[PDB]
Amino acid sequence: KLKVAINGFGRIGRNFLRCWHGRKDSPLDVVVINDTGGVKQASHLLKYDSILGTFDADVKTAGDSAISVDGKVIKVVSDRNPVNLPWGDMGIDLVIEGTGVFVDRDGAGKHLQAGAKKVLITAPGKGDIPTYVVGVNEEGYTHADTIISNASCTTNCLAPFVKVLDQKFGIIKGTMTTTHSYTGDQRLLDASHRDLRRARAACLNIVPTSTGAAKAVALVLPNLKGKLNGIALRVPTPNVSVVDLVVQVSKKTFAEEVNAAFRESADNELKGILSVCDEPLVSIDFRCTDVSSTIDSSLTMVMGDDMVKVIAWYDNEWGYSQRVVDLADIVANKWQX
Amino acid sequence: KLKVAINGFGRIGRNFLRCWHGRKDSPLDVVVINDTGGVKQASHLLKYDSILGTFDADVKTAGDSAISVDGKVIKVVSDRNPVNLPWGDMGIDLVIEGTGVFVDRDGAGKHLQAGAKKVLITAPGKGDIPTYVVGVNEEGYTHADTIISNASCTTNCLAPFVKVLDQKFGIIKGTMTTTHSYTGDQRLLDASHRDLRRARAACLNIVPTSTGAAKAVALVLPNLKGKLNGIALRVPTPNVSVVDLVVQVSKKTFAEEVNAAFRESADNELKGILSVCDEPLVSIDFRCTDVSSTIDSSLTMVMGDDMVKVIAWYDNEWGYSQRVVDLADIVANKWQX
Amino acid sequence: KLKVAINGFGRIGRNFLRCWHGRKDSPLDVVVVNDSGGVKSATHLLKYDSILGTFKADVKIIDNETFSIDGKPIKVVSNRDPLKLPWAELGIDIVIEGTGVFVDGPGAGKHIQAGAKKVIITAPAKGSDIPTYVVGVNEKDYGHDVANIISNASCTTNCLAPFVKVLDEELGIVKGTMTTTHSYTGDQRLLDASHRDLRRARAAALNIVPTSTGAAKAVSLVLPQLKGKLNGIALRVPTPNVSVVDLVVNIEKVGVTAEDVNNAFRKAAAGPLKGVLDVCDIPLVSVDFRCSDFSSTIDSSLTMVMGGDMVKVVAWYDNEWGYSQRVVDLADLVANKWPGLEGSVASGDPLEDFCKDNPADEECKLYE
Amino acid sequence: KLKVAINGFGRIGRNFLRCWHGRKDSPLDVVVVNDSGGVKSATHLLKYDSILGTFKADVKIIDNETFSIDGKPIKVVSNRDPLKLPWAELGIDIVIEGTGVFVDGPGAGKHIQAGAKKVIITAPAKGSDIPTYVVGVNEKDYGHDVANIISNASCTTNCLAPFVKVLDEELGIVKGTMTTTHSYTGDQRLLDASHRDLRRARAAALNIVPTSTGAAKAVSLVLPQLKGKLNGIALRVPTPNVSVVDLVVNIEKVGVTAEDVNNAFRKAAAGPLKGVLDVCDIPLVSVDFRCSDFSSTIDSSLTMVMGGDMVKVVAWYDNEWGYSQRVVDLADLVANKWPGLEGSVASGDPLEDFCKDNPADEECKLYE
Amino acid sequence: KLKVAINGFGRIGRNFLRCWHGRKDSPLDVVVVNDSGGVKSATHLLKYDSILGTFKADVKIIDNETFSIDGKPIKVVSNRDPLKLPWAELGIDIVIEGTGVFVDGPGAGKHIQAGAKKVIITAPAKGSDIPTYVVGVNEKDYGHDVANIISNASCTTNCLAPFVKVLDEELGIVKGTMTTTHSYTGDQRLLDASHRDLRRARAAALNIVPTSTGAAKAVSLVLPQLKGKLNGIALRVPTPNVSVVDLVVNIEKVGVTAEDVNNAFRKAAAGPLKGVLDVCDIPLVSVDFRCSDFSSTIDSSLTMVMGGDMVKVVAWYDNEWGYSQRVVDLADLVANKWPGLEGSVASGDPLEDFCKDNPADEECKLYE
Ligand SMILES: NC(=O)c1ccc[n+]([C@@H]2O[C@H](COP(=O)([O-])OP(=O)(O)OC[C@H]3O[C@@H](n4cnc5c(N)ncnc54)[C@H](O)[C@@H]3O)[C@@H](O)[C@H]2O)c1
Ligand SMILES: NC(=O)c1ccc[n+]([C@@H]2O[C@H](COP(=O)([O-])OP(=O)(O)OC[C@H]3O[C@@H](n4cnc5c(N)ncnc54)[C@H](O)[C@@H]3O)[C@@H](O)[C@H]2O)c1
Ligand SMILES: NC(=O)c1ccc[n+]([C@@H]2O[C@H](COP(=O)([O-])OP(=O)(O)OC[C@H]3O[C@@H](n4cnc5c(N)ncnc54)[C@H](O)[C@@H]3O)[C@@H](O)[C@H]2O)c1
Ligand SMILES: NC(=O)c1ccc[n+]([C@@H]2O[C@H](COP(=O)([O-])OP(=O)(O)OC[C@H]3O[C@@H](n4cnc5c(N)ncnc54)[C@H](O)[C@@H]3O)[C@@H](O)[C@H]2O)c1
Ligand SMILES: NC(=O)c1ccc[n+]([C@@H]2O[C@H](COP(=O)([O-])OP(=O)(O)OC[C@H]3O[C@@H](n4cnc5c(N)ncnc54)[C@H](O)[C@@H]3O)[C@@H](O)[C@H]2O)c1
Repeated sequence: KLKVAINGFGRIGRNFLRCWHGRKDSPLDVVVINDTGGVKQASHLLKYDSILGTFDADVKTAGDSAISVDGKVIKVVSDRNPVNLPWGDMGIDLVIEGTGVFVDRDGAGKHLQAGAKKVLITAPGKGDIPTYVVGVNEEGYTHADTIISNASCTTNCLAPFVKVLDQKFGIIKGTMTTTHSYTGDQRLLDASHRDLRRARAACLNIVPTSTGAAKAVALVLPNLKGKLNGIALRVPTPNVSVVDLVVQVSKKTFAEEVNAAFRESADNELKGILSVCDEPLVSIDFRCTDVSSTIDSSLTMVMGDDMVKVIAWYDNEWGYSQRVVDLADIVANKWQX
Repeated sequence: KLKVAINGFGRIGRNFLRCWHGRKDSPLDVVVINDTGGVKQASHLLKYDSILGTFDADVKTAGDSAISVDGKVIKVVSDRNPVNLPWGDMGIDLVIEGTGVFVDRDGAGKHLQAGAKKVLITAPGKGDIPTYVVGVNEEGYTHADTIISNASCTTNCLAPFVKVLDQKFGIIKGTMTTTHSYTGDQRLLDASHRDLRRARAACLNIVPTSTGAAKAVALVLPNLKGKLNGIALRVPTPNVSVVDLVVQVSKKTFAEEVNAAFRESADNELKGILSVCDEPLVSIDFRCTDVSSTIDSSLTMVMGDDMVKVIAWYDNEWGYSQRVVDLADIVANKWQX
Repeated sequence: KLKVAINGFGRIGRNFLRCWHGRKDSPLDVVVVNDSGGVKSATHLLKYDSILGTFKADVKIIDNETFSIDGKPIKVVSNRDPLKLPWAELGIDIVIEGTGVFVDGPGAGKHIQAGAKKVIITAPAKGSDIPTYVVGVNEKDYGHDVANIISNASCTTNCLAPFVKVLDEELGIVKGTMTTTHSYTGDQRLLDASHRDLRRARAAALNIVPTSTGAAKAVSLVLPQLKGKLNGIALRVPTPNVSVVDLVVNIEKVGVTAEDVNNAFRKAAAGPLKGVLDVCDIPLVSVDFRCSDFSSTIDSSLTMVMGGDMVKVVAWYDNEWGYSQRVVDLADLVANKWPGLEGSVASGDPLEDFCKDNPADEECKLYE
Repeated sequence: KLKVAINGFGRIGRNFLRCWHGRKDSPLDVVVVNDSGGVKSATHLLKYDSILGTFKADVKIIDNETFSIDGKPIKVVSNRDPLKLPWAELGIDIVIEGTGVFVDGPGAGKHIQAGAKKVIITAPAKGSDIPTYVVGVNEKDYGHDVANIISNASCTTNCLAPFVKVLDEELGIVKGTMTTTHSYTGDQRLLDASHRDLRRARAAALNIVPTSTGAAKAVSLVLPQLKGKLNGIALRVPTPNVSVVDLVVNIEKVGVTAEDVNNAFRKAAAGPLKGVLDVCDIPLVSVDFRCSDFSSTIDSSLTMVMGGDMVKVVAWYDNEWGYSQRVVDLADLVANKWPGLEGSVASGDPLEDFCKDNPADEECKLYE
Repeated sequence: KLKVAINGFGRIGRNFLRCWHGRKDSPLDVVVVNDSGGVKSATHLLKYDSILGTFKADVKIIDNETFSIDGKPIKVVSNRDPLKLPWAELGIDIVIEGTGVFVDGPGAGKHIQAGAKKVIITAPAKGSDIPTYVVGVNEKDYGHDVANIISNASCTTNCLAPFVKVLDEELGIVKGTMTTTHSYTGDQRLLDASHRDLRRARAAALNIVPTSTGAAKAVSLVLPQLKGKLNGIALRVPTPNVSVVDLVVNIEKVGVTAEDVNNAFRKAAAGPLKGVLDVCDIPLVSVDFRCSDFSSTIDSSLTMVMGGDMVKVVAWYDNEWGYSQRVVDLADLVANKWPGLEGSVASGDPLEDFCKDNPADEECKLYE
């Protein structure tokens, strides 16, 4: 019921789309996308996926802009100018970019004045960016605040429980890093780009980096700043990615003690947010998995009850979208205006 | 002169070979191998590599068992049983557990029993093993010791500098983890195996595990024991791998101080052994670089100057045997018998 | 309904089991798994797949030995010798060969000796008598309880089946040549290391391998109508499960277009090769044919009429899961006509029909 | 020698330089490359290759734009326009298309407008005007005053050409087709993001590329005899760099063994194409073919005949080396000829030069 | 109406024009030529033909470069360089070649890079990849967006192909030869002078200039169905403007007579080559075919057959006029296949025009 538009039909697009359809009783009148992508092309890109295979559903871009999916048409156009986008044509409620270029506040506006009302981007935006994610800062969502974004999946991944950890045990300091999947952030081969690594081919390598996550932690958190920081590794995955972390925690303990804490934390608040297991598993074993990540409690070893290595997958794509839907839902629900 | 022999002519073999060949001026009289691998196959193995490419060196299997590497014949037969393995044919100087299967103390000796004197297991030995390696125990090694081992390339990689780091700084606690490749250590496809992970095909996954490196530190580092340990990640690479390390340390400083410390470490010890830089280059860019490991001096961010995330590369294949070749000549040196 | 083991955990049998469990009313009474790894190792892959992922339901690991797939009690075992397979004990009916090695008749037959009834393997014919067997082409021929030692050849082979029956029957080929995108195969090793021969002796993980394959022979060993007329080479490629073949062929019928053949395919897809043969018409990529159901699937486009008689044509197929379906298919294909009959209702005053039991009668003294 | 540069900067240009550099006796004066990234991005990338790794030399980046190789001081311009490219500003005659987008003579003309004289294309440029070129095949056809704006076809093309020319003219094809192991290439969207098509969009990391190329037609673009008789898509597949092909075709020859072709190849290898292409007999795999000095490298075994006509011929190549190895030679054949022309002294064609200058001579126009 | 173009005012030019202007509703026209003629001359040069005489409409000489064709304002330029051709500078789409010097796509893409889409030469160029084109022969075979610049081979051929492309097609030639007359053209020498060539150097004014031409094979260059099946002789005879080809052909059609084939040609004229091929009945000679828009002009009676097998066929054709009538219409198929005809093709399903505009980044068609 919430007229949200999707500029930049990024992988999250079909993801959220498949999510939107995978989600039940949509609070979201998302009848509109936007991307240079070909109407049918996008449809196939929706109708078929390297990750999920084909879309087990109906794909038939109604006319051109609209796309008949399970009867539900959905608009989309091939444009890059925000103000060109027909946000007004439906009087769009929320901005959803995927170009990965609207880290700004302005395009959001350049989307807003074109007929949009709310604003969230997947990646942690740069600037006056309202950090928002489930369990952590999503509660701050009111209708006055409109021009926000989302944290990274990576960010979203660690987000709640690490705080809950600092809540449950207190964290002196902490250092994390992902096994991130390769993305559009890297040209398939080492072609010119800002970051030579991000430029680098690395389709068979790792990306030593540090996403805004290692700082967006501070962003999403009230106090958990600086002391808690690591780096990022976009690594040879096409799929759901894992993320490492060792924490220097306050409370003295052993692992499962905190993993039980993780366990007891898993149900109540991390319901559909995170998970934790110990069956010896690997990457693919969590494709399209609802929650943001599972934890290998066994391999979350501890050193001297402060230094605590931790394990964490994350559905870089889908659970992100899941969370993105969740955040969207949180905004979709309690829709003051 | 070091009439050394190998059984189970594993990748390290050609590595060692292409090392030994490349390692000109060899007191190492390796003229004898054994493997289930075919006689001429072993050549093609060396003669055609997925890592170093096809060997840029004339190859010949001579008669048959002997293999004229650029002319230097080297015997090799096909067998598994140590007592069958006739090391006595040349009264072998040293055995090298290329098999990967006779991690035992006996079979090692059984090689000596079947005609040899000394043993260095390719892998972290099974328990009663005096492990020796550059930086840590190569000096502590005496030729009097016979059945020894080189621990994992990973181990071979990590040990010295981080030990020297502790020597430089004093490490309260430490947590490392490799970005290990995928290797014969794991099943190629979704096969059976001891551990579920390696049993998984996983060539497009990552293995959450822990190598003996996480403990062989204590096996080799007198002070550095127990407090200094993490896990292992065998990750989607066919090649040279990287590795993380966070360390709760004593010395209140920042990485750059430790960087120069790690810089001078190459200028003192890692010279030809390990490496470090900050030119952001991907794992491949570290291929066959004889300095067995590299460090991103930059991304080793500092947390309270005690918790210290650090980066680390390593030529899991080439630099490994190199270091083993190093110790091999160190065994050629002081070769008391 | 008919006793079904797992002779070593065949990854093919895995999905085939996944097929079977995903199947509707398969008379294949899956009962036990000879996975040399116990209930633990023999359920982990049955619960999580490489290309499928985690199973939909749960194969609960009941006892240290013997489990269920969602309330479907299924045993496990751990052995490598057929003679050491307590199968008569379990009244086992059909060889469910996961060891992928006993392409021999006898060792396979030993399972029949172990109490099985009819052989089934993912096996190209080591010998000859073993009926090169596929649905769609050489299935109706299967003699009820006749020549129990049967199996199916390589994926590619049974993949080849429909069209290598269709094109000819619809066009008539003098000769021809295929080649398929062959996923890396577990039996072939991961890296450059010890190997039977040189070919698979490398890391096709990042490399690629063609090689000879009896398929062309096999499918001719299936269909002599082009015996010794076809060749080509599968292409080992870094794919988990990608398997789609081309085909170049000098044909006889005039250099007609492809659509006809594709409408022939349409008709053939309509025809008996329904469900195991698809006419692909939406431009799609390798993975898209994930978990697919068709031993053959041909894109409209790549169907090419080079010189009229010379004609190029792709064909897609899930090397494993489709085969697994096919594997599930051929079993059912037998399971229907299986020995559930009226148990020798015929009658003959032939003392042969009497001494058939008491063959040791110089009275009868069987011909031999 | 002759001022050489590279419009845009493709992977090729890196290794090309890395060749031009390795390249020993360059009559080619490479001084600048249109890398839209500065001296940094142009030094780093080209220094370390996905395959060749960090180069064995110096990447000194001079003047935040220039860059020297142990003493090869070379500028790096940065502009997505052809007109602001120092060709006249730097006497550049021979240039290199790196964008791949300037399949038009206009863009090259714009370079010519920018003072260029000669440019190549990292593709078969869709401007049919400029005859393509490929060494060992039609490089001899390259003379002077012919397509100052110069073209060459695709590596894929630029690989099969000689022997497919040779073998037919040694054996005689009526028609036939080919595929290859083409690689995942940045021209494809490494993950599934629109490219006006699905194919290159789909994640090449896990699929083959179902797509027709121009090689199957750019073939005759240098060998007229091959007019139209070739078709059928090559295959871009999950390879780092490897690009190996096999083509089966009919025959008009007597149908000799699959042996006395590699013989002819050995002949073609030895006589006309020594070092140009290659042929091997050790069964080798993808990566081993690495920095191969041969647009064509071929096995003898996989060669196979069935009824004389059908002849599959294994072949390999690398885009980079190949395309380099060609342009490694191209500009020379340009350099040694067009700059420093020094034409003949035969009065029988003296005026023909003036006719080659002005064909509307007082008497040159012939056959209308 | 399209921004058609013509290289220079070649002796074919005004013919084309005066016939194009004579043409009723051509969607095609040039607004400017380029040659050092001077319009007032050029007009006269166009206006009062030595054969067609004065045009039946006065072209105002607006000025030395511009003019208005009886109200149709069209320009000319004066230059010999194909580079600085104000083509896009007047939005030129597709050009006609007049010099005849451009046997090369090289000289053509010049005009393309001058701002043109495609070009045509009224001559068999030496660009194999360029297919000539002729009505009833290769028009539908022609495809826009393929082989951008093309030409048409000799009017002779342009006249030749018509009948043979049915003649053998109904009759079936074994291997027959052609023989044609030829009117003195400027390429020859009127009063014996020195072309590098000997033949086209004597005083054509009187002596027959018997000269060979690829015509008898350039036919195959678009009619390979008779590749090598023909080689003949052209005969440059003292005619103002006129030509006729008498081709004898051994025919597998026993001794079929001619009139029947001529009736088939009567059919063929009444068939494919409407307005193109004519089959006549009247004793008629050089002028008696003047300015007929037919290309192939044949008299059945003047045709005949020697041995049933071999049979000769007289076929008339102007050099200039007919060429025009043919090429003028031949130009149309390009407009009939005009790129989108500039209308109604790209309803955002492409998103590719911008991808054509943003050539690289949104790597839609990054062919590789
Ligand atoms: N998973 C994470 O936590 C993570 C990691 C990296 C980046 N990010 C950010 O989050 C997003 C990752 O998911 P995604 O699916 O959106 O990424 P993506 O790689 O799909 O983003 C690119 C998409 O934007 C579209 N696009 C680009 N320019 C466009 C234009 N001018 N007009 C219209 N469409 C255009 C492309 O067609 C494509 O669909 C990106 O926006 C990225 O910046 C977050
Ligand atoms: N380079 C590294 O990363 C690293 C790290 C630690 C240890 N190692 C040692 O090297 C191995 C990894 O490289 P690899 O290629 O040798 O791996 P691997 O585990 O496949 O080694 C087995 C090799 O030896 C042969 N072999 C094994 N058992 C044999 C037997 N009984 N008789 C004859 N031949 C036998 C095999 O054919 C194969 O070539 C490990 O198994 C370990 O022993 C290497
Ligand atoms: N999967 C396909 O598409 C396909 C197609 C044609 C042929 N094949 C061949 O047939 C085999 C079965 O196919 P798959 O999909 O099941 O892969 P797979 O991994 O299951 O085949 C290997 C299996 O054989 C078992 N095996 C071999 N020797 C054994 C022994 N002594 N004891 C116990 N188990 C033993 C292994 O446990 C393993 O489970 C394959 O290994 C392959 O070689 C497979
Ligand atoms: N590399 C080879 O040997 C080879 C062989 C045959 C064909 N090709 C194909 O041709 C294309 C180019 O060759 P490549 O492999 O090096 O690919 P590539 O992607 O490296 O080439 C394109 C490069 O040109 C640059 N570029 C694009 N437009 C530009 C502009 N206007 N100004 C300046 N720079 C610009 C891009 O940033 C990029 O670095 C690719 O699509 C490739 O697949 C390459
Ligand atoms: N007129 C015919 O009967 C006939 C027959 C066959 C072919 N053609 C075509 O026409 C060519 C010559 O015959 P024609 O009818 O055009 O007579 P023509 O002699 O007039 O053709 C050459 C004309 O092109 C111009 N020319 C030469 N070089 C030029 C340059 N760089 N720039 C601009 N103009 C240039 C000359 O002014 C000349 O008028 C032939 O080579 C062929 O291409 C004509």
